Amino acid sequence: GRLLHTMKVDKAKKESTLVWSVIYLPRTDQIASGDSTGSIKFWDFQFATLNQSFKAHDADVLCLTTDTDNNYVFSAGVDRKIFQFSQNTNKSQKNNRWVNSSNRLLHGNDIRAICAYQSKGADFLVSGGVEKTLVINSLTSFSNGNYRKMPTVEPYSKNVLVNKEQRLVVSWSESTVKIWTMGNYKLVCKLTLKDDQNISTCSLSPDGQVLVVGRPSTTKVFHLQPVGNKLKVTKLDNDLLLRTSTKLVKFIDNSKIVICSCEDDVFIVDLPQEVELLEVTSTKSSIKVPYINRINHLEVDQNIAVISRGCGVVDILDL
Amino acid sequence: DKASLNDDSLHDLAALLNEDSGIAQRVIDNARISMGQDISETDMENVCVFAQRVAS
Amino acid sequence: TQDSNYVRTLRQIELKKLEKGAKQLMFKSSGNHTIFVDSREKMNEFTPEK
Amino acid sequence: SLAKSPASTIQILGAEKALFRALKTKHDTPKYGLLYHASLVGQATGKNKGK
Amino acid sequence: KVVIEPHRHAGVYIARGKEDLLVTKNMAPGESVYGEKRISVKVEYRVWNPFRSKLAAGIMGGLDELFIAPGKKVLYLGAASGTSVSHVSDVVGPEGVVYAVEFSHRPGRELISMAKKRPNIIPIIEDARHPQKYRMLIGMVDCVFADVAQPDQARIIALNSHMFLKDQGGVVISIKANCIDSTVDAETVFAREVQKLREERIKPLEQLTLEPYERDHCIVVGRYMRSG
Amino acid sequence: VKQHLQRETQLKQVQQRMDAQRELLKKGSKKKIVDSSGKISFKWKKQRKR
Amino acid sequence: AYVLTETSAGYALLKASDKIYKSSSLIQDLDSSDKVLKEFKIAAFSKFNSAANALEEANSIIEGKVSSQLEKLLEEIKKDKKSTLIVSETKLANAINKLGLNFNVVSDAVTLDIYRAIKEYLPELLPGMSDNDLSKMSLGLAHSIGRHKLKF
Amino acid sequence: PNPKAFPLADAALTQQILDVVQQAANLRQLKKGANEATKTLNRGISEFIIMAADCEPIEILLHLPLLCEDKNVPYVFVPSRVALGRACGVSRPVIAASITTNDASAIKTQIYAVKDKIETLLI
RNA sequence: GCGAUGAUCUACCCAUGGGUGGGUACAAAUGGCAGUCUGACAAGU
Repeated sequence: GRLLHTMKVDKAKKESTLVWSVIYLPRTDQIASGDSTGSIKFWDFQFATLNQSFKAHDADVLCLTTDTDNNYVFSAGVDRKIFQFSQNTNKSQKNNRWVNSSNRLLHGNDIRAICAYQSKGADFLVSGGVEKTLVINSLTSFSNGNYRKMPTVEPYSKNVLVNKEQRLVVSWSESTVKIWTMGNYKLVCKLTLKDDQNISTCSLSPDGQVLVVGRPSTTKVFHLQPVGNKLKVTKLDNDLLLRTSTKLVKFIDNSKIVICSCEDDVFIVDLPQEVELLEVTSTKSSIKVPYINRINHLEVDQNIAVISRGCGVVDILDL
Repeated sequence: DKASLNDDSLHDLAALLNEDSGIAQRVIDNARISMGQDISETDMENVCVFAQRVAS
Repeated sequence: TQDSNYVRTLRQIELKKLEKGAKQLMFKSSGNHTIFVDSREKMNEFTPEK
Repeated sequence: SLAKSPASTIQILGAEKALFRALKTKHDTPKYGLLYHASLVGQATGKNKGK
Repeated sequence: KVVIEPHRHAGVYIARGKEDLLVTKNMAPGESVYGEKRISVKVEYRVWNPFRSKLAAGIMGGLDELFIAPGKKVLYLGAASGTSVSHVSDVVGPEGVVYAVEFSHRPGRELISMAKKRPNIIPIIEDARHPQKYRMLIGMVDCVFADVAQPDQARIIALNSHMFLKDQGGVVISIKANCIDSTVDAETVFAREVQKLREERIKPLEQLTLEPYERDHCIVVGRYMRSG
Repeated sequence: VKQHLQRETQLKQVQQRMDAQRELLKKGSKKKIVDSSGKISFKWKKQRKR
Repeated sequence: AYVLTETSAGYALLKASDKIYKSSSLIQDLDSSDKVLKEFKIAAFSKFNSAANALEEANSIIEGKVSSQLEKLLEEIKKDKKSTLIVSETKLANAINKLGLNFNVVSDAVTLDIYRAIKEYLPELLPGMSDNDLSKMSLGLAHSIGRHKLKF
Repeated sequence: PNPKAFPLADAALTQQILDVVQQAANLRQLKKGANEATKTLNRGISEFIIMAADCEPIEILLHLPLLCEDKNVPYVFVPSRVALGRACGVSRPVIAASITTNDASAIKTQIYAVKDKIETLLI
């Protein structure tokens, strides 16, 4: 319960500097810091003092990361630059100095964090920021390794659907449900779902005029009626859909629907009909990761349904 | 002290003032539940000397 | 020095005789009182009298 | 309480009467109080007894 | 000459004489424990100082369901220097019992003397946050008060209430905003601690700002249902 | 009670100013400065009294 | 099954004809009643000895470890090689497992409601176990325990 | 190092204290020594209390925090009595000291900032 | 079936019941009066 060491970073005159990030280097007993003056400082922990002081770039560092050997330390700024600082070469570790070895920019907007992993399998650092994409780079050969830029949008969990019946499309974001009919293209509706407060996780409509929205907390159901260039909607109700969670929703018909819930529980309603399943054994990885043994995908034919769960396991359900 | 009191001491107080009044039983029960903090031996002896003084 | 002693003694007199006077005196409580309700209808229908 | 008090008091603690009289009429304070009979003072001599 | 009058809760009395004051009825009369004054009318009485006892300020601030009753068993966390615990002993009377708790020493000895004068007291001289060293001695409190500055007020209440507070029990806590936060507004801190207890199974019934008596404290009162 | 407290503060001020005068008397290397609103004050040269 | 409990009146162990499901059933049945006291009356009580010093050291070495009357009871508690036991402390659970009986006992699990209920109902076990109001005994014991914790 | 004083500052807060007390004594708004601090605390003029956590024995000022608790005044320890002496401006070890009240000082802002710090630690 | 060995004579209510007021001797108390001195130089050469 004591604070026994205090160091001050070199100050800026027109501002109030602040040290954005710190990190501990265990090979040679140091702590590294990245500070809004735009500096990277290497302090030796014992004796609580300064070995190295670099002006890295214009503006405030935000994150630091290291390899295991403490031979490479990578700084991630806000002015979009990644710096690689090196100590691996012999005389360099022998005298415990550091080197502003390399710098490089790849992000579009700016950087917010960096985290590195290394192993015989692979050796990469991960930079994530504001431009809604993550870049993966080589820890061993940062001046040589070629980047990868994994992009913003990933449709694994889709947030839009289309009904060829009356030839329209429906997209949803945070409590927002915008519809458009095509012919030119004209919007139809707009559903800020005033009630819920989460991102809508599974919403679907069948061939026709039914609609359902679902969240793992509560779910809701609607009926639509075309009133012309506009439509009107009504809020149908069932306590079961009010209370139960929904990983996945599908339509058998315009009256019958099926529901998959995070406890891997499936229900069917005709607008408490439940149907059995096949259990899964647990291994060491099954103990570790909880969600892998949870149902991953649900699909339905006119009658039959298929369930896929993380073990690659695939099963068939006849309602 | 408030501890070394038995039914023999009860009959001894009966030979003294009165047990038929029940006071012997009263004091033995209050001593069994006694809440006054027990004190130094030397205080017991000198205070006993004091009591002998006032009695004489 | 003697003047300081005199004055400070009077000041102590007045100070603690004040504190006695206060301790026997009483004030009036002016503190906020927010009530808990579990339903908006009960909120609306609330009356402290009832 | 007795340790709660400071030094000058434990000096003056006896002759509080003459102390307060001196204070309320601007004469000069007493000096011994109860610690007179302390053997140390009991061998001291005069101004030395005070010190 | 002096007029006695009872309060909304049992045992609390106001004297209307040359003055108006808050008072309780001594089981042990004529022995003012901490130099507090007194009054008789015949029978004895003993005054409260709200400026010295937080709970007193609450009494004047007005509280409906202050579950501390004469015929009742009440636990008292933050019993220091014996004042307010002596008062609550006196208000519960001979049939009521006050399970006082302290963990400093010097107030411990003072409380020892206070127990040496009063039977309804029962002192515990142990850790605030380690409720076992008194689980084995305390049984079925029905009402709990706590004035403690260890910012885990919600913990300590939750623990000792699960171990001790009988169902639908009464709970009341004093909170020092300047102690727990001292940066963000006391209203915010009060609300935050409210949902804290809310999660910790207290139904929060009311809270009093102790405004014109002490700086930046709230008394929170709630009940304890289907819990354990 | 009110005149208690106001007399109390008045005597506090009197005692404070009078101890300022005593200090003025005692010892050291004083300095007299007329602070901006027009009020006298005294500052002692940095000096450890033996 | 068996449950241990430690009182100023002594040392009481109650038989429970089986635990966890028992915990649930009891709480959703609200078994804070003397009817539940009959449902689980007692297995074996051990009255202490009326030596306030013995009880003082009993408390001290209970907050420390296992105590003398406790081994003099656990020597006879067992009926088979393993007999499930309910305890109210992690540390005492470990001590009991680490002493020389080597039988099964579960720690201070969610059975707070059960210890609470038996504490509430032992007033109705005053007619059963402790045929007197032990509040005065608790009073004297607590006085002594505070005095001895302090140097005093 | 002494396990008896509970609140003990670091090097940084020690520096801040010993500075404020230099300028205070330089104005003679500081009173020195344990007895005099005791007086002032009972006078109710004591702005706050510095103590020295290296006085042998420590009780001989350990008594004061009783008064401090009672009168709601801040109190802190610093770990070097010879430091506190040469700071306050005398020729001896000074186990304790207390800063007084005067709103006409040129040091009100410093004194409240520091007492904010000590309150922060104490609470 | 009288007496110099001594006659006579030294606050308010509710009709010989209760409630109010004052005056002396004794005790009580954590009631009061009523408040805990200053604060760096000194002695020898």
